[PDB]
This record gives sequence, C-alpha cells and structure tokens, in this order.
Amino acid sequence: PEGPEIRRAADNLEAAIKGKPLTDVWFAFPQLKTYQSQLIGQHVTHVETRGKALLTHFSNDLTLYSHNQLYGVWRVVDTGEEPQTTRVLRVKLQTADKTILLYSASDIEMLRPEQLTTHPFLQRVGPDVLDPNLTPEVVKERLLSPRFRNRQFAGLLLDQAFLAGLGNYLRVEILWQVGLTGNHKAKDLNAAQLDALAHALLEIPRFSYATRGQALFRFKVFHRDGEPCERCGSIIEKTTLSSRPFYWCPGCQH
DNA sequence: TCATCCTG
DNA sequence: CAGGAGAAGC
Ligand SMILES: [Zn+2]
Repeated sequence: PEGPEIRRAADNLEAAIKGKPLTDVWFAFPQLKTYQSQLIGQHVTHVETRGKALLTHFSNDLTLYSHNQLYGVWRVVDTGEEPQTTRVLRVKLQTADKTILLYSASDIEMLRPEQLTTHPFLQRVGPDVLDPNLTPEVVKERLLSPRFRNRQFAGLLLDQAFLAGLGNYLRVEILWQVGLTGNHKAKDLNAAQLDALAHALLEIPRFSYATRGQALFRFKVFHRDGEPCERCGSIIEKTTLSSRPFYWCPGCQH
C-alpha cells in the first residue's frame, strides 16, 4: 500500500473516530502499554500522513507513528465487533460507536512533539505527492537540483527522501505514462519530458487517491505482463529493477 | 536483512 | 513452506 492507499485509510480513520473521546486504548507491544491509561478520555485530533507514514495525533500532544510496510492494515469496525481474522492485532483505538484496529504492522511507536521532526524516517522524507501545496514547478526544481539531477529514476522514484508516497506501482505507472525506462536521469531529459514527468509524479498518485477506491484510475502496466499495451499494442513485460518487480512496455518506453 | 501475509 | 510482496544497514 502506497501513499494514495494510506491517505484513503487515514481518511477512513478520521471519519470513524476524529474528535470522539476514547473509551479504550490497547497496544500489543509491552513498551506502549504505558500509554493506554494516559489516552483514555483523550481524542484523536487529526490523522496526518507523510507518504506511507501515518501520524495519529491525540489531544494531549502525543502522536502514534505507524508504518504498514508491505503487510500492515487498518480496519474500521463498530465498537465491540471484531471479525474473525488470522492477522495479529497490534493497536486498538475505541470510542462509543466506532473502533479502529491496526493489524500486522511492526513499526509502531509513540512520539512526543519534538520527535515529529527528529524521528529518523520523518527527518528524511521529502515533500509529499498528495500535499496540495506541492506544485509541478517545485517538483521540476527538485528533479533538476544538484541533489537529485544525477539519480537514475529506477531507484529515485522509490526513495522517500525524493518524494514521499511513491512506491513500486506508482514508479511503474508514472514511467509508463511519460514513455521512460528507469535508466534515465533528470539532467538528460528535454524540457518537454521533464515537465511531463514533474506533472505525472503528482497527477498519477492524486488520481489514484481520488478514484481507485471507486474516468477512474486503472493500471496500465502494473501486473499486466503478457497483455497488449493499450498505447502501442506491444506485450508488456515483467522483470526486476532495483530488487523489486518491474512492469513496462518495450514498444513505447525508452 | 527485517518483518508479516499469502501464494504457487 | 520457501519465495514473493517498504525501508534501512552496510
Ligand atoms: Zn506500449
């Protein structure tokens, strides 16, 4: 689950319990149990996301950090309900009518306000592709900056220090949209291609966020190996790139 | 390499 | 039941 999916999840967590006094709080991890009594009667003020990091802010200035990696998932349930699952429960935040449940995630910690800027991941991450104040012009600047202009896209588009929220499907989908393979660097692009890439880096994640949970977002090459490309008809290929699966079209990506 | 889930 | 599906340690 990439930036769009984690922001959809966060939106659902807010709808369920933002502003509501907590009637129960539970953590699986022994080192977090101390916060359970502390948070009962407090409430979630907002659920912030920075890329794939989810920040559950409470009314006493603590913030729960959670990161799902490849396997964590939140569920919203009615209070007291708990559908059968073999996943391991790691967090419960319960209110009078709704409860949110975090399953399977292993990266979970409680932050004091100072840690919102010093935590090792939070300190490293770049601008978020879903932040509406982030513009294609600033992304263009970032691509051309000395720090990133010599980075191959294969790895750059997975690096959260560049843009927060991109993961492997968005890497695949963005590169296909602008006709590029992973072996390029921003310094070698012409102005038209740079502009198209800067726009796609924001527009495809934003489109996924807006409509995957529903013109609607669809994959053009991710998991479509062996199918004809919708643009040129070539058979989409699956290989590995940066130690991750990679999907692309040999007829229209160069 | 870690970490959890699901698959082939 | 190994081998595949976000990030950091080196
Ligand atoms: Zn094609």
